[PDB]
Parts: sequence; structure tokens; C-alpha cells
Amino acid sequence: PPPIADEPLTVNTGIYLIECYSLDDKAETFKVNAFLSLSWKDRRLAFDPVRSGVRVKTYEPEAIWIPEIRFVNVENARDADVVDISVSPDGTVQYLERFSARVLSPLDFRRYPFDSQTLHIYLIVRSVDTRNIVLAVDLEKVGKNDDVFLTGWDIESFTAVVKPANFALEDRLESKLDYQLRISRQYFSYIPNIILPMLFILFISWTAFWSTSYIANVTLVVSTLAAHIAFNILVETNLPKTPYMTYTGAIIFMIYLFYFVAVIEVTVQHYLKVESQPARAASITRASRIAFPVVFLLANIILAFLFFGF
Amino acid sequence: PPPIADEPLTVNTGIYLIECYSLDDKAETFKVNAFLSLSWKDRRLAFDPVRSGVRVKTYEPEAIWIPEIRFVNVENARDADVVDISVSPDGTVQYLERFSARVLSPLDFRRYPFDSQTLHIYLIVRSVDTRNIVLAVDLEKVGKNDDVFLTGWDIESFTAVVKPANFALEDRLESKLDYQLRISRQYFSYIPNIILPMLFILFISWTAFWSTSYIANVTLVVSTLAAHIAFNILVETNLPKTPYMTYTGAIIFMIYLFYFVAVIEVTVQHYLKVESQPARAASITRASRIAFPVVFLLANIILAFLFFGF
Amino acid sequence: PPPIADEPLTVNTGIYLIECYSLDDKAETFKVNAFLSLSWKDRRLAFDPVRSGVRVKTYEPEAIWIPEIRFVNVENARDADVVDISVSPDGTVQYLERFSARVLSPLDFRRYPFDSQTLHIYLIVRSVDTRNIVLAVDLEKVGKNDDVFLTGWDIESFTAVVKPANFALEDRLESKLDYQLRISRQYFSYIPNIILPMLFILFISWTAFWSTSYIANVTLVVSTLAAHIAFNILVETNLPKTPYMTYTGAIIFMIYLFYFVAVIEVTVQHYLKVESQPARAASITRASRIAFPVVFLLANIILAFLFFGF
Amino acid sequence: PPPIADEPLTVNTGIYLIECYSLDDKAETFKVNAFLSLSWKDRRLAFDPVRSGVRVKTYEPEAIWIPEIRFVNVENARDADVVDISVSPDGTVQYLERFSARVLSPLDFRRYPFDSQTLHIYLIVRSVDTRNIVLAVDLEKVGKNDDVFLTGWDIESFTAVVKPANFALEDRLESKLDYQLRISRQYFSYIPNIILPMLFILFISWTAFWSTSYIANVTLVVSTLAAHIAFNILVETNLPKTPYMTYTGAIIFMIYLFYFVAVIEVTVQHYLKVESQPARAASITRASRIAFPVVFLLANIILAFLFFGF
Amino acid sequence: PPPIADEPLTVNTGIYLIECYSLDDKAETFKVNAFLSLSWKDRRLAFDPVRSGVRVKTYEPEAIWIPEIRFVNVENARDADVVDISVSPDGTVQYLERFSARVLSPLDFRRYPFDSQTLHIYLIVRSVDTRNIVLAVDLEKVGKNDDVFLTGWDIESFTAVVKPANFALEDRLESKLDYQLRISRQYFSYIPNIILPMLFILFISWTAFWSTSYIANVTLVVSTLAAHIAFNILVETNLPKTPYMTYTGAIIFMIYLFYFVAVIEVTVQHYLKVESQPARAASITRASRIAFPVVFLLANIILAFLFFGF
Ligand SMILES: [Cl-]
Ligand SMILES: [Cl-]
Ligand SMILES: [Cl-]
Ligand SMILES: [Cl-]
Ligand SMILES: [Cl-]
Ligand code: NA
Repeated sequence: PPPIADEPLTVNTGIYLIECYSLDDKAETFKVNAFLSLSWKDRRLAFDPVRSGVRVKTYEPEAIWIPEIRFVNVENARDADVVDISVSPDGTVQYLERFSARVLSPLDFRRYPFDSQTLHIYLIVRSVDTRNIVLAVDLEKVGKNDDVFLTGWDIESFTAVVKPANFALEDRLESKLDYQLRISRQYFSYIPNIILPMLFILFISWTAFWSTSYIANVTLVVSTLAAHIAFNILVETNLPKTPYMTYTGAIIFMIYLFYFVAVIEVTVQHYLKVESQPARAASITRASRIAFPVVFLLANIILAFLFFGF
Repeated sequence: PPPIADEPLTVNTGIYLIECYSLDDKAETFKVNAFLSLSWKDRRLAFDPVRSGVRVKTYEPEAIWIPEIRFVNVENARDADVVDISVSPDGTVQYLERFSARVLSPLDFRRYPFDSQTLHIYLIVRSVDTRNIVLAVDLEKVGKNDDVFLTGWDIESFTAVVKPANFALEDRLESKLDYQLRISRQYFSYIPNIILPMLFILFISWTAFWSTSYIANVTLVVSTLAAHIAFNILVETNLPKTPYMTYTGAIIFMIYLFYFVAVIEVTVQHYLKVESQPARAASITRASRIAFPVVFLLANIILAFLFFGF
Repeated sequence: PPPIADEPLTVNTGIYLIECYSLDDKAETFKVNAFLSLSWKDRRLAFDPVRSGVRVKTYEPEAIWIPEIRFVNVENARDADVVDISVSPDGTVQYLERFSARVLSPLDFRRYPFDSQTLHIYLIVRSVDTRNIVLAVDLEKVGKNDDVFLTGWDIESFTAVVKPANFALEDRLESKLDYQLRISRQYFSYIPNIILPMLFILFISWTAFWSTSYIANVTLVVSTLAAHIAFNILVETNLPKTPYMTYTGAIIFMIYLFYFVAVIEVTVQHYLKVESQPARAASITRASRIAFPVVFLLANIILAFLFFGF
Repeated sequence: PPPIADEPLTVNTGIYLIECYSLDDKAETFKVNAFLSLSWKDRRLAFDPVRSGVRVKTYEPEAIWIPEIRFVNVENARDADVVDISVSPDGTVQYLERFSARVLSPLDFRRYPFDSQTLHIYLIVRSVDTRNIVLAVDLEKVGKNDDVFLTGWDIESFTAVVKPANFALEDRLESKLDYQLRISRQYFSYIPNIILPMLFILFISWTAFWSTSYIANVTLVVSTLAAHIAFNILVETNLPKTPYMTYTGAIIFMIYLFYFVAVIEVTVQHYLKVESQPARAASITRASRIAFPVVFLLANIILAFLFFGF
Repeated sequence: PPPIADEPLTVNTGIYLIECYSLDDKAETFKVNAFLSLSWKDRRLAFDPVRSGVRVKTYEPEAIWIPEIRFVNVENARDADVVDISVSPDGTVQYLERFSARVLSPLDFRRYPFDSQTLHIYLIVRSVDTRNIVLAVDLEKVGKNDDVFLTGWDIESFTAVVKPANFALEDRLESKLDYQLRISRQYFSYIPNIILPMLFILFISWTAFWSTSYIANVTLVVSTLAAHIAFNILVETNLPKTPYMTYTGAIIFMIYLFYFVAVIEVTVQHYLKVESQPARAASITRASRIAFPVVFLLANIILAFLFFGF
């Protein structure tokens, strides 16, 4: 029974985040729990405060026509309880539900761990026999409690794109809204647990530049190479497989390269010094001691600029 | 109460993909979210545009006879919300639901990670008292939304096989339709994370051909063997166990052989060179320095041709 | 309202496998999706083709008395949707449902990975006021679609044990039927990924018989020992804890022993050859070179006979 | 509408275990599938065999008053299908359901892997308008199926404590019954997969007492220590964190000590023999060769006695 | 349709914890099973004990108006069974349900494993047309059974904050109540499994100060470095990623630093002693032997004070 109309029906939406949680990097999903609030004019429900009863009447959902509002990107239909439906004298219906869903929104891992993400909640409504278009009432979209926390992320803002995207799908009009939760990863913990140990085992690796023993050098460089393989695995398992190159994906690969030519060096110095050519072996190692750290820091400046400063 | 009929009821089908997600290589399952669209003529519902009310009349599912449409490959029956049901005057019914399922479709791992897959969604309907045959009207089959993304995969196309498979099952005829989602894996991230590190440690393995010390060579070759074991484990656990040989399964196995024969060699060189026979020790080691890369690259050309070019 | 009867009621059962999947070795459970088909005579529903309507009458489940058929081994009650109910003029009811459950059946790992299993689906019905006995209609019993696949398994047959097992449970007579799905693991993939690498690292361990270097030998034997521990873990974690000895559990253990006495040997040779007693050390090692492969191949002949050929 | 009562209603309870499964040591939960049977006198339901119908008639659950029987230690309320309800002419009601739940009962890990547990299923009933008390009818509590199995566990018995604990909770009387499933871990597989390898790498560790080589000793003792850490990890991840000390927790911890002072020995001997003090170095090592196995074996006697023999 | 009122409707609340379980550190959620008890005056229900039946009358929830009481920090709506509804003649309703939910409360990992937590359960009710204020009756709040246990945690208390926080949300008043479960972690098992082994491998690492062999020293220090990397991973994977520094995260990091300068030292000793400057190379190593344990103990006092002593 949609309200009989001379024009497009505006349903006013707002979302108030109550709890936010389980951001899944591999899955690129997050779970949300909130108030969805809808409001629309059905004048067939209009009344007189004095002549009709009291100020607002409440109906349960089976009474009224309610628009079917679905979230566009969600694994399953949201789980919702209807909190209230209240009709105002002029025919204004105010609906409030409390819902929970896990949303599917893509993530950009290019600056990971140093990445910020903008999560989307898309609302659509589909027209039949009268047009529906969604729009946002900003006073009920303000959207967060001060206790809302998303673990391991700082929550920057929750807002909505006010103009909907109206389009045709299978010979009917659909109206879509984009709600945006922007967040920034807390990169802190990555430093003691990942970045710094990586660095230590690399530096320890090239400690072999002040040594002449082939077996101690092989032992060093391959030990440290092992731990770097473990860190690459540790990191890679908690990330999805991207078509593109992440920032620490880049530095981790770069590191593989430094390990390779460090092994080339130790091998070459050893060969030279069983060739009775210790002058040239020694001059290579003397050089590496400067070359390796410097080219590392240069490559890292270049890399960092490439990912962040461009 | 089926529509009483003069011959088979054609149910016209379509699927419009909204979301795709959770492609599970081990499970060989993927999760889909879509519009299922059915239309059929039940003339008992035919009516009067002028005499009765409005142009098109709408029903809820409890009123009308609906055909029972099942998916063949699914863990469970779909979770569906009925979006709308609309009947036209001549008795044409248009049914629209939004469903979610995890589909069970087999995958071919032979060219993995460079593999391409065709996922299937099967619709069957079972007849009673008159035959039902499902068929596809392409305008509601057009499938993909343009933002459908399957993480770590490129979605190349979504189409439907127009001719249904009509056959006999338990003394009634069933009609089955095959919808096909073709996709290709994104192999990129495999290169920095698996292939290149694998190659690097194999090369580091061969650095022992320019050394004469048994212990540094053993240390080298068994260390790199260790990391290669780790890679074959990492790779193998994220894959199902196939009756056939996968491409990177082949290259990984081959790598095992190069490790073994490398060990045989270092062992042999050391033995010869404690046998007071450095002429043949040195000549073996020198030979291997050319032999191993050459045979590796030849084996890889042979293999790549074997898997892809065949 | 059970059919009032002059005799114990035969419910004819049958199962048609549509989907098979998720065989979980650790849990010893597998998931199935199929047709359950029932037929029984309720004469109260009997009617006349000529005077009564025409040939077959259809009911909803709430119309008819339906027998409660439960699966004996299932974690939870199955999820079933009723496909059809058809009554024939004489009072024969033909019921058809589509269900999905995870069946819980024990597995025999003695010959793992080279092993066959017989999976069971048990149906009971519980009698009241009239006896129920279940039995199978063999032609509504053809079990499979030609598209059923169980990952990592070859499906040999799906049949039903024709004579039911009738017994008393909680002071009433219950009737049980045994449906049997026999399967054999595809051992292929175990060979390149587990078995052969295990062997290689064992042989690599034995190169220490051609070396007199204590440290290169200790390095060898403990390195490969490490890899064998890793393989033991890889295999055993994907298995349940059996009260008995699995086949590859045995060979993995046997391998542990060969590693131990290899360490003993390496130890004894080094000790003998630092006491200036190299003659007997050398002849020990010489012997080992023959003994270890000989006793390995023998122990394995013994074991393989013991598990499979006995 | 409870049965009109001149006294407390005794509901007679019984449970028949059908399937048992998923004992989770970490969670301390197990999953059960069984018959719950209740019986009580509701005289309001009394009737005349001759005047009324037949001997006994059947109800669906909302016709009759049924007691609300809940499991006390359980994650969520059970999933139950009501199998039958039968009222006897005198007003005796016999209720039967088949339920499935995961039960939460604590486990005692002190003698693990050699530990036995008693799993509990607790029933409460809560009074209104007349007191309800649960009590146990042993003839329908009788056993499990004889095919009931709990993986990697031997099932000792299933019995019930006949006297209930009737007590006050939130100003009404609740009656609680304790059903006890006694079980014993099957420790077998722990011996080939955990105990024996642990020992082997420990002995291999002590092989360094017959060596004077500093580096072969460090390589030995440190390699084996690595594998022991791997075992400690493997074991501890499948167990919950106890405020107390387990048996293999003790054994593993002890082993750490033996590795440590083994390292101390190796270090002290090398130091002594670069002090040109080989007399006492050799005498230390010579002693260790006896002391380590002896103090180990006696410490194990002490430990075993301390945990098990009390 | 709430009870018609001249003032705010007070719903009196209480929670009695029955089972507690699944505290999840990374998710920062825990699962609870309890009694929710609500009581309020709805006078429309008032009655005469004598004319109608008995003293107190019972309803099913669908008859009466019940307040919608929601939990604030919870993932999905709780699963609830209504245990009892009892109306007193004056119109006082006493409602009792048994619920289970996973609550989402933040955790403070700063002193981990030595950390204490206060978990929160928040109840809101939302006003319409009459104010609702939740408040708590202490007698049905007693909250624990003497058997409530949370694995790996000791439970200090369960209480509720008596004053509700009444505030305005979306132009209706909401009343919120704070129940507090205080728990403290059981750190015991962390000592044998994590802390002490970490310490052993660090000490074993420092044995390299009593040795002059470069290769035995790098073998020592990098082996132990490996095992410590493994401990850091073992710990980090069972913890969430905090914006701050945890206590054992701090000591783990500090340990990394000690490994780094141990490597620097070992490297420097070797370099000086191939530079023919053994006097103070040796005197450096002599110093390290005291310095490292002393600075370790001072850094640990400093750190421990810093975390716990404030
Ligand atoms: Cl050297
Ligand atoms: Cl050598
Ligand atoms: Cl040697
Ligand atoms: Cl030495
Ligand atoms: Cl040295
Ligand atoms: Na070494």
C-alpha cells in the first residue's frame, strides 16, 4: 500500500553507530551495530490532535506500509529489531530500528600499515508504482557514541553523502546513499613487533662485512635470511592478496634483494681470498661496509617518497 | 494450487550479481549475493485494468502460487528476502527476491597461480501435475553490478546458458539452468611473496659450487633446503589436495630434486677431495656451475610448455 | 493421526545424493545435501479417480499425518525443505524433501593416506500405537548425481543395507536403516608433498656416512632431523588422535629411530677417531653405508606387509 | 496452567546419549546429542479408557502444561525437537524430546595426557505456584548408545546423581540434577608423536658429553633446544592456561633446565680447556655422562610420583 | 502501548550470571549466560485474587506490554528464553528471562599477563510517550553462582552502578545502567611457558662472553635470536594490536636490543682479535660478562616500576 502520490517519495535516513568492530583485513569486511532511522509522509495516516485522540499514534510494522530499505554491500541481510514506529499528526511516520550487519567494503593496502581507509555503508531503496528517493537527515545521522571504538584503528569521522545516486536497475528506479566511516590504522604496534626486528636482523646480517670467516658469514647471512622469511610469512598471512604492491610489501622485497647480493659479496670475497687476491677481496668488503647501509637508506627514501610523498 | 495449464509453464529466470566474496580454494566454495528474478503466466490471476483499481496489482508470497526454484550446488538452501511480486492484467507474474548463498563449484588447479576458473550456479525446478521448465530472459540476467569484486580475482564475465537441461529424476522431469561466472586469479602478489624468494634461496643454494669447504656448503644447502620446505608448506596448506599435479606443485617438486642432487654433488666433491683427487673434484664443481642453471631453465621451459603450451 | 492399521507400518525410504562435501578427518564428520523420499499407505486418504476430482491429490505437510524420520548420527537436526507430497487413489503417500546435514561417522586411519572408508547415514523412526519399520525402495535409492564429488576422495558407491535393524529403545520399538557411502582417499598429492620430501631429507641425512667431519655431520643429521620433526607435525595436526598406530605414523616413527642411531653412529665414529682408533671407526661408517638403506628397505617391507598385505 | 497441586510436582528425568562429540580442551566444552525424557502427574488430564477413545492419547506441546527444564551449564539454550507426548488414563504424562547442546564443564589437566575427566550435564527446573522438583528415573537414563564415541577418549560410564540440590534462587526454589559422563584420555598417540621425540632430541642433546668440540657441542645442544621449544609450543597451544601445573607441563619445564645446565657444562668445559686445564674439564664431562641421565631419571621418578602416585 | 502514567516508569533490573566463558583478548569480547529480571507497575493488569482464580497470575510475553530493554555493547541481539512472567494483584509485573550474549568491552593490556580488567554490561531502555527509567534491585543482582568461572581468569566481583545515566538520544530519553564484572588474569602458566624460557635462551645467548670463537658465538647468539623471535610471535598472535606499549611487549623489545648489542660486541671482539689487539678485546668481553646481566636487571627494575609502580 505505498502512499498514493503526485511526486517522488522522500524517505529520510540516518545512521547512528552504537558499536563498531571486527575489521577483517583479509576479508575486507567490518561489523557494525547501529540505529537505522527512517521518516516519510503518508498522509493517509494524518490526523487531528484534538479530534483524534492524543499527539502521536504508534503502529506496529504490519499496520503501516514501510519502505523496503536494504544495505547494498553486505554478506547477508542485516539482523534488525524494530525499536519504534510513530506517526505524527500530519502523516509523518518516524521509524527506528536497531540493526547489525557485516559490511563488505574494499581496502587500500598500498600504504599499509600506514594506511587510512574509508568504509562505506550503502543504502538502497527500490521504487514500484511510486518513486522512492532516499535522503539524509543530518540531525539523526550524526552517528556515533563517544564510546565507539574500532580495535587497532583510530576513528576519524562518520558522515553521509547527501545527494543520492539515482539510477535504473531492471526497469525500475533505485536510489542509493553512501555513508562514510573514515578510519586510520594505528601503525604503532607494527614498529616494535615487525619493522624494528626486521631492521635488526638485517643489520646483524651485514655485520659479516667486518668478518673474514666464510662459515661465520654464511651462518650469519642465512640465519638472518631465515628470520626475514618468517617475518615475510607473518605479515603476508594477515593480509589479502593484492594485485598491487604494498609499501611494506615493497620494503620486504627490497630486503630480499639486499640479502641476495650480501650473499653474492661474501661468496665473492671468499673466492678471491682463496685466489690469493686478499687486496681485492678486502677492498670489496671495505666498500660494502659503506655501500650497503647507504644504498639501503637511499632506496628507502626513494621508496617512501614513491608510496607516500607522490 | 499450480496455474492450470494447456502445456509447460515456462519460468523465466535471471540473476543479477550484487556482491561476490569469500572464494575458498580449499573448500572450493564461493559466496554470492544477488537478485533472483522469476516470471511466469498464471492466468487465473489475470484481471481488469479499468474495472479493478490500478494498472498492476501486487501480492505477497502467501497469496500466489510461486514455483519452487532450488539451487543445485549449495551447502544450504538460499537465504532470500522477497523484494516484490507484481502481476500484470493478462496474468503475467513478476517475482523478485534478493538472496545470498555459498555455492559449491569445483576448481582446476593445474595452472595455479596462473589458473582461470568458471564458477557455476545451477537453478533447478521440479515438476508436479504439469511440467515446469526454467529459461533465461537476458534482460534480467545481465548479472554483474559494476562494483562486484572477488578479492584476489579478476571477474571476466557473468553469463547464462540459454538452453536448459531437461531430464528425469525420481519419476518427474526436472529442469536445470547453468549460470556461469568466469574469473581469473591475480597471480601478481605470488611473485614477490613466493616465486622470487623461492628462486633466490635456490640460487643462494648454488653459491656452494664456487666454494670448497664441506661445512659451509652443507650449511648453505641444508639451510636453503629448510626455507624451501617452508615455502612448499606455506603454499600447500592454502590449496586443496588434488588427484593431479599443479603447476607450482611441479616446479616446487623439481626444486626438491635440484636440492638433493646438489647435496649429492657437494658430498661427492668433498669425498673426492679427501681421496687425494682434486682434479676430478674441481672439474665436477666447475661443471655443475654451468650445469645446474642450464638444466633448471631447460626443465622450466619444458614444464611451462607442458602445463600452459599444451 | 497415524494411519489406523491392521499391521505394522512400512515406511519406504530412499536417499538421492545431490551434494557431498566437507569431509573433516579431525572431526570425522562430513556434510551432505540430498533428497529424502518417503512412501507409506494411509487409507484414510484414499479416493476415487472418477468421482473425486482426478488422478492424484496433493497436500501440505499439515494436512497429512507424516512419519517423523530422524537421522541417528548428526550434530544437529537436519535442515529440510519439503519438495512434494502426493497421494495416490489407494492411499499411497509419496513424500519428497531436500535436506542438508553433517553426518557424524567414525574413520579408520590405520592405512592413511592410502585408505578407504565406509561412511554411514542412519535413519531411525520411532513407533507409537502402530509399529513403524523403515525400508528402502531400491530405484528411489539410486544415490548419486553424476556430479557428486568429495574433495580429495574418489567415491566408489552409494547403497543401502536392505534389512533394517529393529530394536527397542526407551520402552518402544524403533526401526533403524543403514545407508552406506564408500570412498577411497586420493593419496596422489601426499607423495610429492610429504612422502618424497621425507625420504630426501632422510637420505641427505645419510650422506654423513661418507664424511669424517664431525661438525658437518652433526650439522647434517640435526638439520634433517629438524625437517623430519616439522613434517611429523604437518601430518599429525591434520589427523585426529587415534588410540592405534596409523601407517605413516609408524613410518614417521621408524624414521625417528633411524635418525637416532645415525646420531649415535656419527658420535661413535668421532669418539673412536679421536682415541686414535680410526681403523674401526672407518669400518663402522663403511658398514653403515650399506646397513642403513638395507634395514630401511627391510623395515619398510615388513611394515607395508604388516599394515596392508595382512 | 500448572497441574492442580496439593504438594510439590516431581518431574522424572532421563537422558539417553545418542551421539557424543567435539570435546574441546581449550574451550572446556563438549557437544552432546540425546533424548530428554520427562514424566509428571497432571490429573487435570486424567481420563477414562472405556468412555474416551483409546487407551492412551497424544498431544502437541502447547495443548498441555509442560515444565520448563533448562540445562544449567550450557552456552545457549538447547536445540530440541519434541519426539512424543503421551498421557496415561490416570493423568500421567510421558514426554520425550531429542536435543543437542554444547555443554560447558571444567577439565582437570594436572595428569594430562594421562588424565580422566567427569563431564557434567546439569538440569534445573524453577518453581511457580507449587514447588517443582526434578528427580531421576534410572530406566530411561540408561546408558548411551553402545556405539557412542568421544574421539581420542574412552567413555567410562554415564550415570546420574539421584538426589537433587533444591535451593533458593531469586526468591523461588530451583531443583537441580547432576548427570555425569566419566571419561579417560587416550594417551597412546602422545607417546609416538610427543613423548618419544622429545626424549630423543634430549638424548641427542647429551651426546655432547662425548665430544670435546666446542662448536659441535653448541650446534648440538642449541639445535635440540630449538626443537624442544617447538614441542613446548605445539603442546601448550592445544591447552588452556591453568593456574596450576600440568604433568607434561612439569616434564617440559624440567627439560628446559636440563638443556640449560647442559649448556653451562659445555661452556665451562670449553673454558677450562682453553685455560689449559683439561684435567678437570675432562673430569667434569666424564661425570656429566653419568649425572644427566641419572638426575633425569630420578627427577622423573619424583615427578611422576608427585603427580600420579598421589 | 505502555502503562498509562502520571510519572516516569521505573523498570527495576537485575542480572544473575549463571555461566561465564570465552573471554577473547584480540576481539576484546566475552560471552555470558544469565538471568535478566525486570519489574514494573502496569496497573491495567490489576486483579482480584478471590474473584479470578489465584494469588498471582502468569502471562506469556505476547499478552502483556513488556519494556524493550536492549544491551548496549553486544554484537547481535541476545538469544533469550522467557523463564517466567508473574503479575501481582496491584499490577506489579515480575519478568524473568535467561539470556546469552557476547559483550564487547575494551581491555587494558598495559600490564599483561599481570593485568586486571573490569568488564561492562550496559542496559538501555528507550522512552516513548512516558519516561522509562531503568534502576537496579540489588537482591536480584547478586549476580554470581559460586560456580561461575572464566578460564584463565580469577573473578573478583560482579556488581552494578546504582545510578542510571539518563540522557537524550534522537529526541527521546534513554536510560542506561552499568553492570561491572571485575576479573584479574591468571598469569601463572605464562611463567613456565613464556617468561622463563625467554630468559633461558637469553642467558644461553650470553655464554658467548666466556668464548673466543667467532663461529660458536654467532651460532649461539643468532640461534637464540631465532627462538626469541619465535617467542615474540607466539605472544603477539594471541594479543590484539594496541596503540600503546604492553609490559611484556616492552620486555620483549628490550630483549631484542640486548641481542643486537650482543651481536655488535661478538663482532667487535672477533675484529679486534684478528687485528692483533687481544688485550682489550678480551677486556671488553670480560666487562660484558658483568655489564649485560647488570644492565638487564636495572632496565627490568626501571621498566617494572614504570608499568606497575604507577
Ligand atoms: Cl673459512
Ligand atoms: Cl671443510
Ligand atoms: Cl671435525
Ligand atoms: Cl672447537
Ligand atoms: Cl673462530
Ligand atoms: Na653451524
